[PDB]
Amino acid sequence: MALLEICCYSMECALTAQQNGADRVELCAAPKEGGLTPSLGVLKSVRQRVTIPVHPIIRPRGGDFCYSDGEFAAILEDVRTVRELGFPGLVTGVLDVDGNVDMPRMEKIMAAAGPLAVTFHRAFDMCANPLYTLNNLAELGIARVLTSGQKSDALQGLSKIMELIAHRDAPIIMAGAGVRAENLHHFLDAGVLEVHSSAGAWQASPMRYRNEYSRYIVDGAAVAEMKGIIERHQAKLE
Amino acid sequence: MALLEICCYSMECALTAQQNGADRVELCAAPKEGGLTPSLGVLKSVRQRVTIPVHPIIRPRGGDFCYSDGEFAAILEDVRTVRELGFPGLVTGVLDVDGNVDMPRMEKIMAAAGPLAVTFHRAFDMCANPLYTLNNLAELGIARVLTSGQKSDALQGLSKIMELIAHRDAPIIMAGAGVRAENLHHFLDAGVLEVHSSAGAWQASPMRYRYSRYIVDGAAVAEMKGIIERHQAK
Ligand SMILES: [Ca+2]
Repeated sequence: MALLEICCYSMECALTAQQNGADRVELCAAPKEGGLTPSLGVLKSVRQRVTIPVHPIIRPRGGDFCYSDGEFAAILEDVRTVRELGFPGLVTGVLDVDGNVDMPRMEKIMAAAGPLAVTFHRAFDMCANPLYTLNNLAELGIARVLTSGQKSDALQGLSKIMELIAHRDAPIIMAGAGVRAENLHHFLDAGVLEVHSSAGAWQASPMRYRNEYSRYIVDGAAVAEMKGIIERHQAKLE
Repeated sequence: MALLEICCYSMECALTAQQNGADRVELCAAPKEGGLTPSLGVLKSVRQRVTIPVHPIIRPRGGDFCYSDGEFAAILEDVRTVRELGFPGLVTGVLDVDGNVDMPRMEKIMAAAGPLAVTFHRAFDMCANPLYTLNNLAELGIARVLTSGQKSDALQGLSKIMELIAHRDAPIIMAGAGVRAENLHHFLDAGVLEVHSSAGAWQASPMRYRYSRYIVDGAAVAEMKGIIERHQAK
């Protein structure tokens, strides 16, 4: 049975994902930035309203993952905060200017994260030396890695993704980027244990007066369909 | 005595702004989203390192200001958080579908805000009736409003801003959108009490293996404070 993780940009979307079969949620803010740390209000809101596992992303800004000491100070505090709020895991990633995992920094994040299941995000796809990196993530105690096989979308990086899976058992490899109902079977047939999807859609602004404004939300039906595909596939596997 | 407020997307940028003359900082995250609520980590960081007044923006997402019940619940908790952390003010705004200030929900925010000085942001430039909105803001107890005179840039809307300033003594009118060292004197001559500027630029990523970051320009901040100082010192 493959694990279905849905990226949500609001508490309502995470709830919709939960009610539609999602096994886990990656909680983010700012879709146009690729996902940034949610405000404390959103975090607390989700802890009070969402029951399935929620992993908040810890990312102060978009762009690269070579944070300054100031941004890093905030990141450590956010990690401690997410742990204290009771989340079972979190998502983050830090690299040096050459694309190598910043080990000293990641170790400090792991220490602050405590028992939390940490996901090293797509910073992995911007890094050099995939295997060497996986070995080091395993050394840090990273639970899983969100990756597209270092390609524009996970389907293109499918052969690489399979390589990662066959290289080490840990961290768990989670396919992400462009993963949708139409191509889910590719990942399942390849033996991917966890898949990440935005199950995104655009809802028009209800704004009647003006002078973009569409909201990026989770399509509940899309989530259910993907979970359906996952259940049948695991079933077809006898 | 014109007040210079700088929009900063990081603690370090806020510090740079402070070291260069900024009288106040609007703290935001997500420059590409037009500015969203900063995380607790960033907020705590600024409280321990920045001394001039800082007003964090409270905005869960980009786009319109007609938030869902779920988003609004988060907004109230963030107002409560910013207040509890001791910031002297905050920036936010909620509108109904017809371009009117959402009074029932804005009232709940004011209640949660307590003594904090609340700035109604550019949601104001999306309102159908500016003078009536100013009235509504004063009714709410709003301290100041960030506006471009309802134009694409504040200079273009300057004549409108001058009209707003004389209308009433409701919230303070703070000119924003396109304000920079180059055109600052226009707003000062117009009689604007407070001005807002991001005074920044997108910085290239230092990555040597394969990419931008929005940072404040401390020189620009310093130049603007100079213009302000010289203005009422001429
Ligand atoms: Ca390698």
